[PDB]
Amino acid sequence: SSNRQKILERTEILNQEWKQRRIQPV
Amino acid sequence: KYSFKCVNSLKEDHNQPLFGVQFNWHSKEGDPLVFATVGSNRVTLYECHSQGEIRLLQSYVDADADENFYTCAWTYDSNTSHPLLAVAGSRGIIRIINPITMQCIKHYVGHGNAINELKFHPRDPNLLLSVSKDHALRLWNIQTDTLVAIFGGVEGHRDEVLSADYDLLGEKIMSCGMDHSLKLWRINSKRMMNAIKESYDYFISQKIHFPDFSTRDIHRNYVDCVRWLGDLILSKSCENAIVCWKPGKMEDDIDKIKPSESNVTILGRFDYSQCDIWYMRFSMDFWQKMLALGNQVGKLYVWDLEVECTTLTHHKCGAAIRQTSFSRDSSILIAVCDDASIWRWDRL
Ligand SMILES: N=C(N)N1CCC[C@H](Cc2cccc3c2OCO3)C1
Repeated sequence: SSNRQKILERTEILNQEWKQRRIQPV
Repeated sequence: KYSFKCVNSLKEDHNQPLFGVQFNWHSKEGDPLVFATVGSNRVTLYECHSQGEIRLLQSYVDADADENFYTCAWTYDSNTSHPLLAVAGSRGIIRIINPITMQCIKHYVGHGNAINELKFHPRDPNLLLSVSKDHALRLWNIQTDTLVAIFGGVEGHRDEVLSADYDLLGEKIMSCGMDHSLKLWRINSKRMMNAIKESYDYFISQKIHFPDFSTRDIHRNYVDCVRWLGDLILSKSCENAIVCWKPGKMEDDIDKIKPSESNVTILGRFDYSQCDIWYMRFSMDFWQKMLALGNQVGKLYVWDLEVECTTLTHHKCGAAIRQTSFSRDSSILIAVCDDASIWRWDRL
């Protein structure tokens, strides 16, 4: 579905932002 | 296609209901999987290790024995990359806890009553949303310690707000509660973007009385969980179904919906049984490929969102599962219960 494509592209943007980060482990 | 094995369980010694559980999705690839649980006046951190090991890391015990935590949410410090954990509940106080030391950094008083859910903005780690028993939602900037906005008033909720969610890009919020309604609040409006920018320059909070959409036509009882699924919404009441729906007619663009829009379109329902009691959350994994919901007799339902059901049971798990949480890589699923028990399910 078209909605699933929006989920893919938007979660990919958040994943790329997460991949750029190096948060200290708890 | 998704199968799981129950590898471990435990019970917290306070023996009170656990209402919230969250894996820290901010931990970097190659770092240990950590989750927090909340219930009673407690916040406890655990680390997941191989062979189903659940390692107790530390616990925060509130000085107030009458505090009852209902929710927690993870974030990080935008300058030091240090993890942070926000918690809140019956007392209506937001506590920002340092998870490395389990000490409280600071707290926010504001809500006139109990806080039912906390959520962090998906792009700005400083933007914290709280939903409350006082019928309002509040947006906080935890960098400058400012109340950005209060969403409530003339056309706000008319009873406790139970849940809310930001969309994937953090442009809008959908809230829901005891008045049976689901309300949309856009935060990418010129007004809200400027209020957020001003919170960084600091305070006069925005008072948003009018939502960008509202419906009472999805459920016929308390709406206790809402999440965005792209431009669609997933929401549940105690009617043994999670409803997938959208504002307006079938072909209506979510960003062209006018505030007076009278229509809703139902796209489907996830049907289940024995989850007719109030205050039961569902959850999704990071990629929104799986949907999970526990029921009042300890069964855990898992659906594949990339097709439209797997039932996970253990003979010793018979208490209501209040909330579940997937690890970021979706390899682990944790369920927390009304009897203080915690269950670890590993994906096969
Ligand atoms: N509003 C109340 N009276 N509460 C007592 C019971 C827990 C409530 C917090 C909560 C709200 C909605 C869905 C939930 C949830 O906890 C687990 O799933 C707070």
